Amino acid sequence: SNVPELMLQLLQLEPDEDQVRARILGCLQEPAAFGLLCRMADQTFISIVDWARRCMVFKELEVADQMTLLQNCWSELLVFDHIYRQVQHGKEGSILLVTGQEVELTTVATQAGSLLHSLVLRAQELVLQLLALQLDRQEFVCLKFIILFSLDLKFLNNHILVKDAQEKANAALLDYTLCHYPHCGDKFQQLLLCLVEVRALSMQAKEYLYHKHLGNEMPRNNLLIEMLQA
Amino acid sequence: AQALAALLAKA
Repeated sequence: SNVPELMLQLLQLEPDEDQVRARILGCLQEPAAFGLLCRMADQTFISIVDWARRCMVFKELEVADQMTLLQNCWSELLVFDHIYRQVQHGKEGSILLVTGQEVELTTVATQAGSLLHSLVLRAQELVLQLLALQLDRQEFVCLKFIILFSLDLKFLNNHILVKDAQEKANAALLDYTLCHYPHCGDKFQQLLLCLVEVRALSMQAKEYLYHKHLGNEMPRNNLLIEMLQA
Repeated sequence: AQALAALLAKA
């Protein structure tokens, strides 16, 4: 059936998962597990950026605006990435990591601390929710874009260019949504809700890292910590 | 930023 342009293009702008696992997995080789995961996160964050750099209207923007956009949505993109991977993982007993690993919820239930434990379960509630709505790649992809440009226009230099990117994305989703998912429920508005949820997790996730930081647990050259401070 | 300014489009 008829798919919006923005969704088609954006779908070509997506990298190979195996390539990601390849890229992320190889970059690792150079407590113990903790440090690895921090590095794995940082790496998925960089990969999340090359996605941005190679992005459409985002690249045509000034560097001053690119910085600020990412500085505002880096956390949501990450969490959302972790989230969608579970939409494809399907399971409810364990979480799937960008590497390829599997971690049972029983394992984090006993090992993780109050906060992470908490956050991880909250993230999974959002995974069931998005599964019910039947989230697909076309929307998934469209949604990431939307998260990238979800900022107040009073914070950018290139005013108009962004306002066009935002309205473009929302109308694209509404189209694809009312069109292909003609079942009952307003998926366009419903999905938008899942996104404000993501934004809530993002903040909690930032509070965790910050906790780790204060406690001097995070790696030294950690990228995430570099974003947390701004 | 560093990892963003220097790392974004510098390479």
